Amino acid sequence: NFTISVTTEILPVSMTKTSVDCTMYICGDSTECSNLLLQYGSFCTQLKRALTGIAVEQDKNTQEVFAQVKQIYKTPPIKYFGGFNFSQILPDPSKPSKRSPIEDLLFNKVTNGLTVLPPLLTDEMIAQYTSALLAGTITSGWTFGAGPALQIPFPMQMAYRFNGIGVTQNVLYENQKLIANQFNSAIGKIQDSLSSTPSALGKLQDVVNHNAQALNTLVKQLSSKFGAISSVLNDILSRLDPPEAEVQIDRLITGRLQSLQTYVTQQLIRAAEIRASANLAATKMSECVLGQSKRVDFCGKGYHLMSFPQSAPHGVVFLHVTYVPAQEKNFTTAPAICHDGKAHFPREGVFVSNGTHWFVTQRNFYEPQIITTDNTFVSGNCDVVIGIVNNTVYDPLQPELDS
Amino acid sequence: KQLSSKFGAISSVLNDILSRLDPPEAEVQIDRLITGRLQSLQTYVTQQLIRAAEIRASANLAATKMSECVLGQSKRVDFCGKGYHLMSFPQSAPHGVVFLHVTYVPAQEKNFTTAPAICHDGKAHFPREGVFVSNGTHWFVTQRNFYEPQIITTDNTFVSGNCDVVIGIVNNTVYDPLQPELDS
Amino acid sequence: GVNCTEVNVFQTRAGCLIGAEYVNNSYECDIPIGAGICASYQSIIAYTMSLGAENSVAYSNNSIAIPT
Ligand SMILES: *[C@@H]1O[C@H](CO)[C@@H](O[C@@H]2O[C@H](CO)[C@@H](O)[C@H](O)[C@H]2NC(C)=O)[C@H](O)[C@H]1NC(C)=O
Ligand SMILES: *[C@@H]1O[C@H](CO)[C@@H](O[C@@H]2O[C@H](CO)[C@@H](O)[C@H](O)[C@H]2NC(C)=O)[C@H](O)[C@H]1NC(C)=O
Ligand SMILES: *[C@@H]1O[C@H](CO)[C@@H](O[C@@H]2O[C@H](CO)[C@@H](O)[C@H](O)[C@H]2NC(C)=O)[C@H](O)[C@H]1NC(C)=O
Ligand SMILES: *[C@@H]1O[C@H](CO)[C@@H](O[C@@H]2O[C@H](CO)[C@@H](O)[C@H](O)[C@H]2NC(C)=O)[C@H](O)[C@H]1NC(C)=O
Ligand SMILES: *[C@@H]1O[C@H](CO)[C@@H](O)[C@H](O)[C@H]1NC(C)=O
Ligand SMILES: *[C@@H]1O[C@H](CO)[C@@H](O)[C@H](O)[C@H]1NC(C)=O
Ligand SMILES: *[C@@H]1O[C@H](CO)[C@@H](O)[C@H](O)[C@H]1NC(C)=O
Ligand SMILES: *[C@@H]1O[C@H](CO)[C@@H](O)[C@H](O)[C@H]1NC(C)=O
Ligand SMILES: *[C@@H]1O[C@H](CO)[C@@H](O)[C@H](O)[C@H]1NC(C)=O
Ligand SMILES: *[C@@H]1O[C@H](CO)[C@@H](O)[C@H](O)[C@H]1NC(C)=O
Repeated sequence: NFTISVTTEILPVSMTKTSVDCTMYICGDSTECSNLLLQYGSFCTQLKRALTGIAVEQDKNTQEVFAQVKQIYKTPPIKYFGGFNFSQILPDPSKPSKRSPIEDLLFNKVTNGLTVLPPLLTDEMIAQYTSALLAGTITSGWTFGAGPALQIPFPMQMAYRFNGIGVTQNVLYENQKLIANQFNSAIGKIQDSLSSTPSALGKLQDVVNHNAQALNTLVKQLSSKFGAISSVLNDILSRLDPPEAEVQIDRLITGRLQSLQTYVTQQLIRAAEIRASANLAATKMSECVLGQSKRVDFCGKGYHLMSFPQSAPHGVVFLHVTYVPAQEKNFTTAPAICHDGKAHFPREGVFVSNGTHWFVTQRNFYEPQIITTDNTFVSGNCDVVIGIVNNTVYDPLQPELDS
Repeated sequence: KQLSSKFGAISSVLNDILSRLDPPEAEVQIDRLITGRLQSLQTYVTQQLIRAAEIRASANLAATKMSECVLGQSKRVDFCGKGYHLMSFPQSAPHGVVFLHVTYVPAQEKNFTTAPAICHDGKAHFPREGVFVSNGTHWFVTQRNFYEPQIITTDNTFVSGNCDVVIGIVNNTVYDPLQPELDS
Repeated sequence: GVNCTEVNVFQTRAGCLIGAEYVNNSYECDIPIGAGICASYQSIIAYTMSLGAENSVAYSNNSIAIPT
């Protein structure tokens, strides 16, 4: 017996783009600031160029993770996909933001001179891209990330997914109601569990809190004396005498520029880490969604069947579909079957004997079939295989060549 | 270009300050100049390490694609090229590499009417590797990515179960070659 | 990010846009601005982003498509 479960794996994509007013943050409304700062060469153009490059890289990451298709597919008006309840996943038009209930739950759970830029792709367009991707991986199979989309009925696509993991498709067609009920129960369970557990949104909350704290500590550093006389421009450039005021304001702007350089270096390193995570999420979107990936523990714990992405604030969330077998059963095997002085070997599976009778079965499911010469290929003779057992093999057409 | 910055000093030439002012003030001027130039050099080195880390990540990705799309065939969907994968070649470029992925794009489709199983003689038939495709009157089994139809035979189908458990089954005959073989 | 009530003019959800008229039609993005506004030289116009053609595909219970 097999149990189908859905698991969550959350990956951030992009943080908030930032732009800094350089000479306004250093010191504003002072000609002495200008004639002391423009003689520092270029310690400001470098910072502005690096931060704008970071913003462009965040835009590129947002474009790369979600815009893997050049079409906006629309779901068919039929809501009967074969008994599967695609209502917590496929978006509905009654909501004002055109978002799925899981996206709504995830968005509701997640909660001078420094300027925060807005992203190019707003959340409505990200939700539209995810709706198009769900339409593509429901009604078109996996043959739409490679060429044009093709109509595939959903039970046959799911049978293809079972055929991808070494299990014959017929076990789907004798268990369709059970698979549909298990999938719907798993979807409802994960919908409840995304709200029941409070610490299931670590990465997105940590990245937005890190951005907020790194932006707050700069403004906190704006009001420190840095070993100078004071921390106010109108106090240091009016009460003092310019022979010492020039040195004091040079020390103060040197400290402020050092703090700004530290902030830019921290933002560069965090953006590099976010870029690596976004590349990993793009690989996940290209493999675990647009097709089946046979490698273990990259698209969910267990054998992988499909996955559905959902839009998230400052990132993406994945809902994998995994095939987890259970209900083990002990048996006695043999590497080969001996018959008439020649050995037989299984074509697709393994020779399994419960008691005094032998059967051939597929590898990941118990389906006993009578040993025929259409389930075996002969090779060599019966004196060298270690552990071979004696048993007759059914020939095909026995009662037919003499009738 | 940072050499021509005064850094709050009198000038940006070390020979000029040392040959025009007394050493008590020249010490302060050269100290400010040397700490400014040292800060500039540290900033350049930090930028170089960041860019080198990014280039290291990109070069590891390039070696990944070279080992997994030139030395062999990759079954990962949309990892090398837009479409199904065949093979690829590397070409050398200054300070980089350029691949030429060779892909397989199955355009010009034509849709049909299908069914997951065929019922005959009280038992259900399932396709071994293809899909049951009907063009309206007869039935055929064809490949999953190229429409080359073949007549249904017992040698490319496997039987399991009966006609009642599976849904969506249809009724059609199946060709068994032993019936035209036995009478001859 | 400046509400230009003190300094043709079309107001985006990114600040003020001066010198670019607004067109209700939509085209492919060339120069990104933010909040789903992209401007291109057709004069200079600013339009809502086009995500692509609405290539809807049919679906049934027994319809399959095979390339030839
Ligand atoms: C395989 O396991 C599933 C559940 O893990 C079984 O489905 C349950 O079956 C019992 C009785 O057999 C019912 O009372 C439950 O309502 C079923 N649950 C669901 C969700 O449908 C299934 O019967 C098992 N199949 C085999 C062959 O053991
Ligand atoms: C999917 O499962 C739900 C579980 O009950 C079905 O019922 C919906 O339940 C939610 C929350 O309990 C309500 O907000 C909806 O209004 C319910 N739907 C209806 C039609 O009343 C839901 O019907 C199932 N969907 C399908 C397509 O079977
Ligand atoms: C091992 O399993 C096989 C098949 O499940 C059993 O073979 C059948 O068992 C039933 C139950 O008595 C008999 O009515 C059939 O005649 C058996 N088939 C054949 C071809 O002999 C087999 O009995 C099981 N082994 C044990 C020790 O129980
Ligand atoms: C469906 O395909 C079959 C096989 O290609 C077609 O059957 C053949 O049709 C041609 C054209 O009239 C005849 O010359 C052949 O003798 C037919 N072969 C047979 C009957 O085995 C069939 O016509 C196609 N159906 C439609 C509606 O196009
Ligand atoms: C199978 O046998 C092993 C020992 O050989 C035992 O530990 C295990 O519990 C058995 N499993 C079942 C399902 O009986
Ligand atoms: C039964 O198996 C044993 C061990 O493989 C072998 O020695 C013996 O000849 C076999 N009996 C036959 C083939 O009748
Ligand atoms: C699918 O087939 C039907 C008739 O069988 C036809 O009306 C429809 O246009 C076809 N779909 C496509 C995309 O060609
Ligand atoms: C197939 O034949 C059986 C037995 O005559 C019948 O019950 C069933 O309705 C038939 N199905 C179709 C699709 O004709
Ligand atoms: C700009 O300010 C006016 C008056 O306060 C307000 O009505 C308008 O909505 C503001 N613009 C935006 C884009 O909110
Ligand atoms: C598919 O099956 C459902 C279930 O009854 C039915 O409502 C729908 O009309 C069917 N679709 C077609 C195209 O016949």
